[PDB]
Amino acid sequence: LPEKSEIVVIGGGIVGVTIAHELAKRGEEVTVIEKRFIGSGSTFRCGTGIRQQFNDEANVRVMKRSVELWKKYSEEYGFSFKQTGYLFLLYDDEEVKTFKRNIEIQNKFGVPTKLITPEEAKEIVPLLDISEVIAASWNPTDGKADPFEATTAFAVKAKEYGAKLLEYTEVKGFLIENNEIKGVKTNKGIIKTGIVVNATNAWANLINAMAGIKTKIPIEPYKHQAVITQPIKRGTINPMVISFKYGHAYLTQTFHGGIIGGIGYEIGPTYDLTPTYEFLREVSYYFTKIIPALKNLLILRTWAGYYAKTPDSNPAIGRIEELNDYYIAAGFSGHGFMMAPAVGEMVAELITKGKTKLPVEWYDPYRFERGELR
Amino acid sequence: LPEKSEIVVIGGGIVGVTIAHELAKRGEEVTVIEKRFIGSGSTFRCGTGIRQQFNDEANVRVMKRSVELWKKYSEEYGFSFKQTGYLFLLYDDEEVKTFKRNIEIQNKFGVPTKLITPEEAKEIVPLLDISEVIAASWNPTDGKADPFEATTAFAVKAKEYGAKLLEYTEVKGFLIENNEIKGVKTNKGIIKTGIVVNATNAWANLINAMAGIKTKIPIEPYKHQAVITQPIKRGTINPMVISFKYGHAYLTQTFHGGIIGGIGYEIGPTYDLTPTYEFLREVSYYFTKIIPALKNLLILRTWAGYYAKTPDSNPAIGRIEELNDYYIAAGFSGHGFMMAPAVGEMVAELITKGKTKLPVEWYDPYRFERGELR
Amino acid sequence: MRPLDLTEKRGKKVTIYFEGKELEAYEGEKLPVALLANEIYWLTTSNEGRKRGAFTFGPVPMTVNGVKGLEARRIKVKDGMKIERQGYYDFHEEEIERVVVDVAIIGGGPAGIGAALELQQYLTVALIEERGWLGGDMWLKGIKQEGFNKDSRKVVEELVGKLNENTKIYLETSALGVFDKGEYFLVPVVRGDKLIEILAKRVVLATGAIDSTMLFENNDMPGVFRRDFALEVMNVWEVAPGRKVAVTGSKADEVIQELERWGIDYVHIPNVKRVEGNEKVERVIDMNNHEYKVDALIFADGRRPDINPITQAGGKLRFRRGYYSPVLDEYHRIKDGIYVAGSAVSIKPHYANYLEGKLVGAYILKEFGYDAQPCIYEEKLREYEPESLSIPRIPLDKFNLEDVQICGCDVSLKKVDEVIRKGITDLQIIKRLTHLAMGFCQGRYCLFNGAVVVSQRTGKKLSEIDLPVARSPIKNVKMGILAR
Ligand SMILES: Cc1cc2nc3c(=O)[nH]c(=O)nc-3n(C[C@H](O)[C@H](O)[C@H](O)COP(=O)(O)OP(=O)(O)OC[C@H]3O[C@@H](n4cnc5c(N)ncnc54)[C@H](O)[C@@H]3O)c2cc1C
Ligand SMILES: Cc1cc2nc3c(=O)[nH]c(=O)nc-3n(C[C@H](O)[C@H](O)[C@H](O)COP(=O)(O)OP(=O)(O)OC[C@H]3O[C@@H](n4cnc5c(N)ncnc54)[C@H](O)[C@@H]3O)c2cc1C
Ligand SMILES: Cc1cc2nc3c(=O)[nH]c(=O)nc-3n(C[C@H](O)[C@H](O)C(O)COP(=O)(O)O)c2cc1C
Ligand SMILES: Nc1ncnc2c1ncn2[C@@H]1O[C@H](COP(=O)(O)OP(=O)(O)OP(=O)(O)O)[C@@H](O)[C@H]1O
Ligand SMILES: [Cl-]
Ligand SMILES: [Cl-]
Ligand SMILES: [Fe+3]
Repeated sequence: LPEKSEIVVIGGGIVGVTIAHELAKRGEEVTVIEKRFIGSGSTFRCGTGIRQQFNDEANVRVMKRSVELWKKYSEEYGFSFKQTGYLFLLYDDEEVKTFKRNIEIQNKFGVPTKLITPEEAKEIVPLLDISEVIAASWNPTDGKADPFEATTAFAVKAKEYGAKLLEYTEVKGFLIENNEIKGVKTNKGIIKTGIVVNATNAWANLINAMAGIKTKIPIEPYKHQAVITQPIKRGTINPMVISFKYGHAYLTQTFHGGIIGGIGYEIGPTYDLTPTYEFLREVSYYFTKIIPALKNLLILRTWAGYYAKTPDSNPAIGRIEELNDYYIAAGFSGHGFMMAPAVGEMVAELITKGKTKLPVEWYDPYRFERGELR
Repeated sequence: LPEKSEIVVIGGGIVGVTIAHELAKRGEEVTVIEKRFIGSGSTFRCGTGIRQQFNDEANVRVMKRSVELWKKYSEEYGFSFKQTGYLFLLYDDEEVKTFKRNIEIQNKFGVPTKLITPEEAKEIVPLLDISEVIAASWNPTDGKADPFEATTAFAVKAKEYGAKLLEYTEVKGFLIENNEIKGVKTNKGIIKTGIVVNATNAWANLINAMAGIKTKIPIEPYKHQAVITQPIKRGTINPMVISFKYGHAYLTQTFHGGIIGGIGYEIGPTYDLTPTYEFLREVSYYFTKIIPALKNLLILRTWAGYYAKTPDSNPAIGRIEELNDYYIAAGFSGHGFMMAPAVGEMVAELITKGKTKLPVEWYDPYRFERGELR
Repeated sequence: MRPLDLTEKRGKKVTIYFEGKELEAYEGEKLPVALLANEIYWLTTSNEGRKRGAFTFGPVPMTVNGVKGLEARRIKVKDGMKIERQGYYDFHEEEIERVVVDVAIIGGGPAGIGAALELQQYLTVALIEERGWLGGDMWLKGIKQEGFNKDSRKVVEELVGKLNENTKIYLETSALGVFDKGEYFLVPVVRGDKLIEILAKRVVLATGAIDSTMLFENNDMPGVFRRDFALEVMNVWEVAPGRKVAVTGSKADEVIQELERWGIDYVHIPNVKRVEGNEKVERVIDMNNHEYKVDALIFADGRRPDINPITQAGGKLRFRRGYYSPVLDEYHRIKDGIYVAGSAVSIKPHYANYLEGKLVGAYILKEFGYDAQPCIYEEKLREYEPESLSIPRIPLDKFNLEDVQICGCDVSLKKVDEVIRKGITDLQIIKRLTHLAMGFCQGRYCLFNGAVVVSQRTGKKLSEIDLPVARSPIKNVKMGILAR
C-alpha cells in the first residue's frame, strides 16, 4: 500500500486498467484501487466486444481509433483479438433505410462498412437462416476478444511500466481540503493524491457521492444476461451476429467453442445478479429463429452482469471542474469494453495535456444537467 | 362449505362479488370462493375509481352503463359515490388535439365530456397551479367511491339475494371429466359445479393453469404504488385530477380528508408489494408541480398493489369454449374497480342468455392468440 | 418565574403571544413547554371537537404567525411570536446532500451511542437522532442508574463526551426508513427541511421502545401526560406538569421518584376510570368512583419496543413477555446487514441496552475484519433478564366507551368495539373500517391496544393476532422536502 501517488484510478476493470496503462507508459505514476480483483465486475461478465458500427461521428471515430489500438496491443502483448466482423441482420425497408444511413456516416469517418446481400451474409456464417433477412450490415474489421484475457494483459504491462495495482482495496472516502483533493481514504489507510479518476462504472454514483460531486450524472446499474452453449466445431460462428428484430439478440462463438450471447431483456435499476427463467426462455426463442441449428445444442449455464446506463447510452468521460482533479470515465451502457483502449488514450491526454485528439466532448459529464442528451 | 353449486365464482374482490351479485339477484345460485377475505387483494389497495373518459366506443359505453349502476346501487344500498368529476390537465397542442378527438368519441356515445379552460379548471379545484395548463378535459358525471365500502355492500346484498360467499377458502384444482368441469377442488374439500368464473385478476394465470386452459391469455401482475397525505378541509380537492405530462399523476381527496394518489411508475412483472423510496421521491415531485400547496402537507404512509396488465390494457372477459363452462373476467389493467358493476351485468348475461346488451366482444379472451390487440 | 417553573430560567428572556395574551418564554424553549410553564394546556381541537394538549398521543397543529398547521412540538419559541389555536385540518396555502458512511445508526439513546463508541475505533458512522439531544430515554431521568453506578444524565454527558470525529451526529434528524440496494443501504434522513441521503454498508436500528398508552375515559384531554413527556418537561426543560399531580400505571414509581426529587405534590391512583375538566384536567375518578382534585394526570404503564422501523426494514415479529419483539438470528440481525440493539430488542435497564449496542457494533466490526470481541458484551448481557409486561384487562363493560380514545385521530374505543362486535377480528379490516393506526402515529400508540381488544373480545390468543406492518416513510415528512 503506497501512501502517496500522483494519480489514483479507482476501479480495476478493463477501463480502469487501460487508463492506468496509458498513463504509466506515458511516464506518469498511477496506482489503481480495485475492491476485489483486477477484472472482476462487468469486465468479468462481459461479452466479446468490439465494434465500429455506431451511428454518430464521435463514437465511430473513437471506435476506429480503438480498433487500431486493439490490433496494436493484441499482437504486441500477445492476447488475441480476432477480426471476424460484426453482422447486423436486416429484415425490412424501415431497417435498410436506417442502416444505409448509419453506414454512410460510418464510411465518412473511415469505417468501411458495407450493406450486403442475404446470400453473402450466409457465406460468412453458413448456418444463418436466410429466409426473412433482406440485407445485412457487414464490417470485416470488427472483432471479438476475451475481456478477462485482455484486461490481465494490459494489467501486467501497466505494472511493468510502473503502475501500482492494488487489489483487495476499497475506496470509502476522500480527504478534500478546500476544493482540492488531498487523499483517497480506503479500507487499508489513506493515499495522498491530488488527481483521481472514477472508473467504477456501475458504482460510479457511490464514488461521486463520496467525492461530494453535486452535478447530476445519472448512471444506473441494470441487469443484463447471457447464455453459453456446449462447445462446437471451431469457426462455426465467427462474427458477432446481431438481430434487432429478434429481441436485440447478439450471438457469436467463443475461442473455447461455446457460442455465447444475450438479448435486450433488461431488468430495472438493480445491483442484483442471478439469472432468470424468463431470459432462459426468450434467448432460446430468439437464437433459434436466427440460427435454427442452435435447437439441437445444450445450454450449459446462464449468468448476469451490469450495464451502467446513462439516459443517452453514452458514457460520462471528462474533468469535473469543481473538485480539483476529479475525472470520470463511467456509464458505458453495454459497450464499454470495446471502447476501453481508446478511452484510456483520451483520459491520459486529458490528465496530461488538457485536451485530446479524439472528440471526447461528446461524452461531456455536464451534458445531462445542461439538458443536452446525444 | 357447500358441496354442490350451479355457479362458482373464484375470487371475492370487487369484480368477483359484483358478478355474484348480479347472478344472485337474477335468481341464479352462486357461490364465490375467496382465499383470504372479501375485498382483500387489489380492491383493498385500490384508488377511488370511476371514469367514463376512455378512447374507444366499447369502453365508453361500458363505463356509461357502469356509472348508471354506480348511481343506482350507491343510493339503493347506501354506500356513497360522489360525482365530483374527473379532470385531465392538458399542456400542449399535441395533447389538446388528441383529447379533442377523445372527447368527440366520448360524446357520440352519450358521455358529455367538455374541453375546458384553465380558469374553469381552477374554479373546480381552486388550488390547481394554472400557469402551464392550456386546457383541461372535464366530465362532471365521473366520480369516486371507496372500493372497500362498495365491495362489502354488494357482498351483503349478494348474500341477502342468496349467494354463498366463502372466505378462507382457496382454489387449488379442478375436477375435469371430459371437457366438462365437474368440480372445483379446494383447501377445504371439492365443490361440484359445471360452471366456473375466473375473477382473480392478478392470479388469473394460476387459475387458468389449474384449469388446463391452453389459450394464451397474458396477464401479468405489476407493482403500482400510492401515497396518502394528512387530512385536510373537506372538499379541497373534489374531482380526480389527472396529469399525463407530470408522470401520469392522479390525485384526489378521500372521504376521510386524505388526498390519495399515485403515478405511472410501474415495476416489472412481480408479486412483490412493499413501497419504494424512488416512488416516494417521484410522487412528491409530480404532485407539487400540479398543486403547489401539497408542499406543506405531511405524507403519512405509502403502499403498493397489483395492476393485472394485458398487452393492450383491456381485460379478458368471455367464455372459454374448450373447457365446458369456464369464463374469465380478469386483467383490468388499473381500472377494473370502476368497470365492475358493468362487467357483473355482462358476465351474468353471458352465463344466463348467451349474449350481452353491451359490446363484451371488445374484451375477447381469444384476441391475443389471434394477434388482435385493441 | 412563571407559575409552573421548577427553576428560574437564566436563558435569554423572550416574549410571545397566545390568543392575543402576552406571555414570557425563554430562547430555545419549544412552544408547548413555554405554554405549559404559563399554565396553558389546551392547544388544539380534533376534527370532531375534542380538546387536546401536547403531552400524550396525537399531533398539535397550530397557527404560528398566520401560518396555519405548523406542529407545536417542533416549533422553537421566538420573540414577538403570534400563536393561535386552529382546526385540526387547517393547512397553510403557500439541494440534496449525499453522505457515504460505514454504518448509519438509527436512534441516539444508550444503544446508539454504545454502537457508535464501539464502531468509531475504526469505522465511520452516522448517529441519527430526531430528538435534539443525544441521551436516550436516559436523558429524561436524572436518578442514579444501575450498571454505570452514576447519575443518569451524567452518564450521557460522559458517553457523548467520548464520541470521535469518526461519528457524524445528526440531531433533530428523522430517518424515513431503510432501503436495501444490495451493495449498500439507503437511509434517507430529514433535518430542518433539507433531505439527506445516507448510503451505508451496515445499519443498526437502535430505535427504542415507546410508552404504552392507558385506556381510561378522557385519556386524550389536556393535562394528561404520558410518562416520557412528564419526565421531559420536568427534567429537560424545568417545568412542572402541574401544581398537584395524579400518577397512575404499573411503572408509577419511576415517575413518583422524579416528583419527589422536584418536590411536586401528587396522589397515586392505581386504577383510573376517568379524568374530567373544562379546558384541562381538574379531577380524576377511580374504579371505585373516588374523586381526587389535581391539575394533571401522569400515566406510566410500561414501554414496548417500537416495531415500525423493524418491520419497514423488513424484520419479523414475535410475541413474548407481554410485547412484540424483533425476530433475530444469533447475531442480533433482523436481516442480513441490519442489526437491532437496545430497547428495540427488549425491555431491560439502560446499561444493558448500552451493552447490546456495543455488542451489535462489535459484530459489524468483526464483519469488517477488525479484531473485536462481541462475546464479552454477550456474557455481560445475560446478567440481565428482559422484563415482562402484564397484558391489560380493559374493563370494557365498566367504561363509557365513546369517551375512551384508542388512537390519535378520531377513533374511540367504542368504534373499535362496535366493529369487533359485528364479527370483524382481522386488524387489517379494523384498520380500514375505523381509522385505527391510520393517524399521524401509524399505530405506534394504538395498534397493540387494538390487538388487545380483539384478543379480549375473541378469546383468540395474542401470540396469534399478527400486526399490520409499518410502511414507506416511518416518520411523517412533508412533501415539498421530497422534490426534486
Ligand atoms: C452480459 C454483458 C455482456 C457485455 N458484452 C459487451 C461486449 O460485447 N462489448 C463491450 O464493449 N461491452 C460489453 N459489456 C459491458 C462491459 O462489460 C462494460 O462496459 C465494461 O466492463 C466496463 O468496464 P469498467 O472497467 O468501466 O467496469 P467494471 O469492469 O465493472 O470495473 C469497475 C470496477 O470498479 C470496482 N469498484 C467499484 N467500487 C469500488 C470501490 N469503492 N473501490 C474500489 N473499486 C471499486 C469494481 O470492483 C469493478 O471491478 C457487456 C456487459 C454485460 C453485463
Ligand atoms: C394503487 C392502485 C390504485 C388503483 N386505483 C384504481 C382506480 O382508481 N379505479 C379503478 O377502477 N381501479 C383501480 N385500481 C385497480 C383495481 O384495484 C383493480 O382493477 C380491481 O381491484 C380488480 O378487482 P378484482 O376483483 O378483479 O381483483 P382483486 O380485487 O385482486 O380480486 C381477486 C381476488 O381473487 C382472490 N384469489 C386469488 N387466487 C385465488 C384462489 N386460488 N382461490 C380463491 N381466491 C383467489 C384474491 O384473494 C383476490 O381477493 C387500482 C389498483 C391499484 C393497485
Ligand atoms: C382508499 C384507501 C385509503 C387509505 N387511507 C389511509 C390512511 O388514511 N392512512 C394510512 O395510514 N393508510 C391509508 N391507506 C393505506 C392502507 O394502510 C392500505 O390498506 C395498505 O397500506 C395496504 O397494506 P400494507 O401497506 O400493510 O401492504 C389507504 C388505502 C386505501 C386503498
Ligand atoms: N426514525 C427515527 N429517526 C430518528 N430517531 C429515531 C427514529 N426512531 C426512533 N428514534 C430515536 O431512537 C432513540 C431510542 O433511544 P431509547 O433511549 O428509547 O432506547 P435505547 O437507546 O435502546 O436505550 P433505553 O431504551 O434504555 O434508553 C429515541 O431517542 C428516538 O427518538
Ligand atoms: Cl456498461
Ligand atoms: Cl388491475
Ligand atoms: Fe395513529
